[PDB]
Amino acid sequence: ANPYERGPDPTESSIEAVRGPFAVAQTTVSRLQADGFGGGTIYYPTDTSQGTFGAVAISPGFTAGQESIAWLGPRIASQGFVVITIDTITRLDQPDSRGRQLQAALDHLRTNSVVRNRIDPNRMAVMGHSMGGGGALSAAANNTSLEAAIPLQGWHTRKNWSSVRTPTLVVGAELDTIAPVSSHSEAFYNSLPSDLDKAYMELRGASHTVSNTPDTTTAKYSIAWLKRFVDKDLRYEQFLCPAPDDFAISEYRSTCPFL
Repeated sequence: ANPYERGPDPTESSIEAVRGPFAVAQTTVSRLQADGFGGGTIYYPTDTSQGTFGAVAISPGFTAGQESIAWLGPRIASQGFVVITIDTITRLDQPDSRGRQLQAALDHLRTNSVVRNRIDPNRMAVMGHSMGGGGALSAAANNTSLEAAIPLQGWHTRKNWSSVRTPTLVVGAELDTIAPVSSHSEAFYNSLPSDLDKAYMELRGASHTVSNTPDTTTAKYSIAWLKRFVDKDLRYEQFLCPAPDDFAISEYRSTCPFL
């Protein structure tokens, strides 16, 4: 058996859920307490009876606060993850700095008494929007032990990601004019190793700012990806392979099967 499985057997509806199977609580990390990032909020399951959980750090993009990604916090954590949504040190931080801050936010979780006994420190992931998604890729390139990476409309000047060894779901917005998929998202996907477990999911009609308010497609497939790779949870392969059928996805590419 897989000792990392948490929660009831899934369905498409369970991964679409705004509130997942786990009740969640939250704790604030002040800027002063946050070594190497701008503070944040940690969302976590309060039920400890199924074991420890993997951890996820999420960064906003250029000019943006934690509030632009906050909705992902409880929506993902309630599926069985400890999730920290960060503020960056400054609103103008670039992608590589954001990648350092994502790693610093994960590292913080190991030290914070409210959650350190709730995490499996070996099973961690990074996500982010815009330059924060560039940051997620940078963090993965710097730490091949990360179990998943999910850039959402990622922006980066670095286009070649051949050194990444972390399963990566690249979420593009079809009509993105800030981080256009042809030169950002889908170029990143194409330069990830061909033998990596990876997928490219393009959101039909979406603008760059799609991740700044709730988007069910983004949440459901982020949850499925995190389950499949952070928890090695084979119950979630069904949602990723073969390609998802949602209208909201204009294009899907992957290295399925991952099994």
